Amino acid sequence: QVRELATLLHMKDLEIQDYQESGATLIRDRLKTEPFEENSFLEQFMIEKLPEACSIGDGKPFVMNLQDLYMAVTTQEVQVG
Amino acid sequence: SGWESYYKTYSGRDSLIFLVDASKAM
Amino acid sequence: SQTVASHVPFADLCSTLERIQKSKGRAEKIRHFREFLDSWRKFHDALHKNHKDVTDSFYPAMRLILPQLERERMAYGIKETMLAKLYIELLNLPRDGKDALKLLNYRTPTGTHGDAGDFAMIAYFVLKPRCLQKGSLTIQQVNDLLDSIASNNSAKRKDLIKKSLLQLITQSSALEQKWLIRMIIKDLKLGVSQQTIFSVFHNDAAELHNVTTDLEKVCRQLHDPSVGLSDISITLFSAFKPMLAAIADIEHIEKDMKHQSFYIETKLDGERMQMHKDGDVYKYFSRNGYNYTDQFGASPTEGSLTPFIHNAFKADIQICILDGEMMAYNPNTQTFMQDLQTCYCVFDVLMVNNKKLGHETLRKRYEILSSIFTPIPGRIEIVQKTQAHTKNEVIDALNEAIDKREEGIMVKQPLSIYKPDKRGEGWLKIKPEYVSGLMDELDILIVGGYWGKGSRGGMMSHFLCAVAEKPPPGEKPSVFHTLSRVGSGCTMKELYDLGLKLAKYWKPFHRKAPPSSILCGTEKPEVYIEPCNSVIVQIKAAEIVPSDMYKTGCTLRFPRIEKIRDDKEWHECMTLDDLEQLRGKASGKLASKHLYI
Amino acid sequence: CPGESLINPGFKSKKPAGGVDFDE
Amino acid sequence: CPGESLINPGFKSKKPAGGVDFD
Amino acid sequence: FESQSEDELTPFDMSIQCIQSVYISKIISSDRDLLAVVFYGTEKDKNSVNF
Amino acid sequence: ANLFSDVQFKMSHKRIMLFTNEDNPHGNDSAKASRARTKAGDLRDTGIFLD
Repeated sequence: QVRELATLLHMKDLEIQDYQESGATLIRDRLKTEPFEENSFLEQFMIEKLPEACSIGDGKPFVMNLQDLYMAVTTQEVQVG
Repeated sequence: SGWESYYKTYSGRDSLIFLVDASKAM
Repeated sequence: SQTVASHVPFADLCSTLERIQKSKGRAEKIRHFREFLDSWRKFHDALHKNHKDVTDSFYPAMRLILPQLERERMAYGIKETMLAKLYIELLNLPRDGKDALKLLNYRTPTGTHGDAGDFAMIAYFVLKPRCLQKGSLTIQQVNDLLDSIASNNSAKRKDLIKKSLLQLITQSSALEQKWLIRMIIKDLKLGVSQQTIFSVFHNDAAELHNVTTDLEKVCRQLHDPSVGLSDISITLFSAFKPMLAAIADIEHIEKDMKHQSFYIETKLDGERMQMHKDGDVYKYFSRNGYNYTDQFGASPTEGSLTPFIHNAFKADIQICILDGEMMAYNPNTQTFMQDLQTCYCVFDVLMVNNKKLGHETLRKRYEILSSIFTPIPGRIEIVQKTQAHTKNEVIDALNEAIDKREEGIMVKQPLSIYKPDKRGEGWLKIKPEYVSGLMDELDILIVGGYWGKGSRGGMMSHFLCAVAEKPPPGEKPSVFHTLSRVGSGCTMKELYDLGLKLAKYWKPFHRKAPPSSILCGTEKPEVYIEPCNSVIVQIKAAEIVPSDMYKTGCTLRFPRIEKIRDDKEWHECMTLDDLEQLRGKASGKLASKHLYI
Repeated sequence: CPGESLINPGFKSKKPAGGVDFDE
Repeated sequence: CPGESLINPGFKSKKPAGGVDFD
Repeated sequence: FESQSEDELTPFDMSIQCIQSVYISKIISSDRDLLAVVFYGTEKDKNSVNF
Repeated sequence: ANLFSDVQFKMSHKRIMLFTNEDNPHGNDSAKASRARTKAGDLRDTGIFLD
């Protein structure tokens, strides 16, 4: 999923570079976004947010956020064999 | 040195407008 | 023979112009121009140290920065439409593509792409992805190419003009291309008045330019700020701007006249011309310092007036200068016209023989003008000024001028001196348009509209007005005849209000399918509005004259929008019977009422 | 800017005069 | 469109002459 | 201008051969057509635009 | 385009043939690539067929 999101970001950035090269100017620069780099984003996330995200505590976040994917994975595994 | 070194590179009054909603929610 | 202009890339000048444009504070613009001028002067002084004489120092810079006053080269012959067509042809853009339509229809704001008023910005936007980033053109090369295109236009050659434009496009970038387009159009929008530019250039540049009317002489003479000029006055064979009479109040004339005697003369609505004779050589200049000697002839052998005026001058006169008005005369009816013969009527004299009379009072000038030659009717005339010292005399003069179907009257002080480039200093003009309650005002409807340009870009600027036709009794008119075009007489607020009111009622007009309700002549409106939805517009015009550009065949001279009459309904439009009645009331000037107080 | 009166901009808001307030 | 000759647009590219080719 | 393998005409030679063949074919099929040859990337320049 | 405009006759077909063996003539500079793309677009819009 993360790889898919990264490639979609790359396509959006290519479209954005095309728009910029088309000689079009934004009315408002407050909304301007910078180019996305996989390596830079990964390093920034690892440095900043990993300590908080990776925390499991008593296991509540898993049952809260990671159940539907667990259901699908288990269903696929049982279907395979 | 050519065309290189010879070229380089409280008042008024305050105002205010009141905007008031007229919806039934108010 | 080295020229400074060749060592100054056009990029620096374009950047300076852009900095001037973006800057808001006048002090910042003055500082920028002053630093640029100082750098140019320093470079010129350093370059010409070895050479003990110089042929040109700053003329190209002022010529480029002030295209309006350019006089060395004739008119380029290109403008918005022609320039856009040439750009489309040269850039190989699609004929019906979006860029081509935007360039040709730059006024139209339908594209709503950036600024829709100025052609230069649209050209810049379209050329942004086509041109390079940094140019390689020097100011000398740009001037060379500009004079080349001017000569080719004078030479009736189009291929050479196309080649020059192609070279200019190839060797320039978007910013310089936009600037050059602006200068070719002769509209820079620097936001700085000419007086400020001349003052910063030199202390006494404005007076010298006015006396000489030449960007070359001013630059050549006034170069070092330390050195000035003591004696400045009208020079032989030099173009000098004439005076302009400002609006004259009709209640305190004596106060403006200092209570002393004043000279009253009939108004002459002709071409303001200046004559300089020296033996055989005659030179004629227009109001804006434009040479007209070719039509009138520089020698008595050829021309339209010189063969007739050479013999009419006194034998004791060799060198002289005069200024007057040019009109047409009819010997059949022995009357002037605003077969026919060119007629010159002189009212002032500047220099005679080897003495200067610019500083002399108007009394001596009038005496000389009465003792300068022998006037002959039909060819040469002398204005017969009349002395007066009372309000009764001036009001009677105005009344008789109105009766004689004359444009107006002019009042001067005998003690006034000749100071060129002055608005209403000693000379004043009184005409019936300047006094309220003396015009047969008109109420018409607006049927068309042309998109504005520049400041009035994204809004409606001027409308095409039409008059209704006599309909059957009890039935409102439905067929309109175009009369004239009105653009002036309104401010931003009310004009924007009118645009907003009829914004949704506008309808595009097609030349091949003209609307049935509206009938148009040679001129057509960009966008048309049905008569049922319109506003009564009040127009006060100096006169109505026959024409062929409109169906009604008559047009208003100097038309205006006096106001909008909401109370008057659209159906109250006047009919053609009113048009013919007003035309036949006086057969020309609308004013026919006697002003009495 | 903090501590600026909302009625007259550019002037410093002042709390109402509390008069005499004896201490503990 | 298909089979158009790149040398003379508007004329289909004629197949090369083969002569007689017995089956 | 390079030979990836021996006994192989370079791309420039192949393009020249194709141009010559097209010219010869146009001479016979339709001599009224217009043909032009332009080279780009060379030190020398010769154009109406003086590029 | 200038060469095409030079001809004074009537051209039923205007065609250009590019003999190149480089995939990315403008890979270092994106501005040049965009300029080439737009110029090709206008050339196609005009009616010139590029091969």
